[PDB]
Amino acid sequence: TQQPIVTGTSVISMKYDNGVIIAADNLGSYGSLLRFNGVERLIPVGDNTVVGISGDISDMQHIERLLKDLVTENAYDNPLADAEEALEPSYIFEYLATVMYQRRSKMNPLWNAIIVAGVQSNGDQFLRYVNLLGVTYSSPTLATGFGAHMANPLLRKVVDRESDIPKTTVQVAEEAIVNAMRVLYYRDARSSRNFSLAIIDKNTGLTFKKNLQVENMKWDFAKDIKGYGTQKI
Amino acid sequence: GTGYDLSNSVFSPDGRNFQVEYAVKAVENGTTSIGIKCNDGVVFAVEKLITSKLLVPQKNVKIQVVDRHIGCVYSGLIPDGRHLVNRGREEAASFKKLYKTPIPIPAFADRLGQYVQAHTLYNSVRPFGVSTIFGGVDKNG
Repeated sequence: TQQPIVTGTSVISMKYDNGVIIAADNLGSYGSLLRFNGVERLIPVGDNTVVGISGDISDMQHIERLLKDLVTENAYDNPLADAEEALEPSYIFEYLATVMYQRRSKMNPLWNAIIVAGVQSNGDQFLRYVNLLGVTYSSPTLATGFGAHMANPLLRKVVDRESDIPKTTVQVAEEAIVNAMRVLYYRDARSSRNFSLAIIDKNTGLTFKKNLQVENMKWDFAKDIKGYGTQKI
Repeated sequence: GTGYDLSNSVFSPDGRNFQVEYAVKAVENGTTSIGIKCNDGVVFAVEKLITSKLLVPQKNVKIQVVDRHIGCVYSGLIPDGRHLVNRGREEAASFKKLYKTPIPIPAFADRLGQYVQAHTLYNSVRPFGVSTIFGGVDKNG
């Protein structure tokens, strides 16, 4: 891909005491046109990993196909594919990251930003980031695009350091994620009110919620805004 | 004349490829494996000869899986069966990548059959030493 066409916007994610949470809207934008509504950008792999992708929707679907093929190939000749030899989040990440860096170095990158979030077999919370440049980093809060500028400042006030992770509950993290989605719908032109939210908890497993909407919006004060300065009526 | 069994793909005066029949003899020397088609699917079964108690039970899996819906069990030379299963998995992956839908069971059958028939076409390749019972459930049952 040399320039993206149909693109998805920000993807936010953060850790908490017993797992991780990720979320992203369901919008596919043809530039300035909100062309496709209801476009799932959260790909659940197994019962312990979720991949959130932003960028070219075609490359996102290519990565979906790659993940499905990776699951199928790991199932081959593996009697423990549902157990000790299942696909871990770190495996899926490392694979995607190798792919992204290779595609960058071949001057034909996957125009995407990917966030892999899940729980390892030993209960550890995995949350890492990659992009079309192949740059990888891991932080208690990860966002792409406008989220990286707006979602992270809100989510980092809950977990500014690793030591804050054991103190955060699932309700706190989910409320923060919903607030960040609302703020993005406020201040992102390429955003949507409908989104999806996944919770990978080391005890309850994968909880995937679709068709969510941004609620509790403050718009009443818009009635008191009249004119761009000196106008009174 | 003589020597019609020394080279693969060479037809005998009767019209037979003796190397193929020798491979069949090699197949008959293997353990027993069966397949039964029920009303909504298929069931495969295989015997694993326990050469010694040193073998780990429930390990040394003999039945292989292709895609997520095809099962294959082969009687004869186990390495040849694994090679054929790998080739079939490649064919199924190609079929899915190109047509989205999972490969139909008859299409997979024809792919494996053309692969084997090609392996019985040249004197530089040895015919497969396995008989394979496979199948599964597709959109046509």
